[PDB]
Amino acid sequence: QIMEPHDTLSPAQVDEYRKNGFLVQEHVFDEEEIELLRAEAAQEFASGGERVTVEIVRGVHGCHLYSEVFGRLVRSPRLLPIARQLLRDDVYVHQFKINAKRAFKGEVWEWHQDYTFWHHEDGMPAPRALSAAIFLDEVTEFNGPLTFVPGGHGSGMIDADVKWANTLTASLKYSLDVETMRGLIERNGMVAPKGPRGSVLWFDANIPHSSVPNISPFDRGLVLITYNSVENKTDVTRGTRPEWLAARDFTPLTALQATSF
Ligand SMILES: [Cl-]
Repeated sequence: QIMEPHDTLSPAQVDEYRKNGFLVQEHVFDEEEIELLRAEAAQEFASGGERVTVEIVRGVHGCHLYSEVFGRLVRSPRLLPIARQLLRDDVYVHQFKINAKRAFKGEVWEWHQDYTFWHHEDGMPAPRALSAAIFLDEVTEFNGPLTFVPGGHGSGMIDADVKWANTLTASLKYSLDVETMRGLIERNGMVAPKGPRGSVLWFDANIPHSSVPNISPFDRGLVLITYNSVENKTDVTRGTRPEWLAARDFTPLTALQATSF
């Protein structure tokens, strides 16, 4: 039994990722694969307990530690080789979350950089990390797409006002002020990457992003896997969050092979 040989990004794709801070690959996973992930996401929403965020289940953290399916997903030959390529290291999962934005539902998600949280909360020493967002549904203009400042990762951590942090909370602990964002957006603009179901959106730990409610009759499910460089492992002595928000096992991930079961 055979896995398709590892596909990595072209130089042009790598260059685009480093310049813009994000990159979409369309149609990575097929409809049947996505349906398996959707069904498992529903199970995690139902069984997640303290790991679930509710408005009314909004999201769940840490599923790769509790779900065999999601544990295998993070080792997928469609994902792991590219994470290794972009971070130029062995990698592990720092954080796993599923963000469901149901038809005609959702709230405004304030501008933020993930790295600000991971640095201050978890002791991540540098922004040598990224997220892979798997599109469980087509992402459009109207179902609350992740919206970015292209190139906005390239001036490092932007000063935020501090208020366990959680980027799925209503009020973010570290949000970006109007003056800071104005300047960044005036220089760089805004982009909401679109794509079909089964696409993967790769984005930098330090890219500013935000989103709006879903005004479509269609759901917008995202599965977000945050890969971190093993060299860039967090300082567990500075971190206090549970394992399902910030991983403590820095064992390098290996790729899934094709077996008889
Ligand atoms: Cl976080």
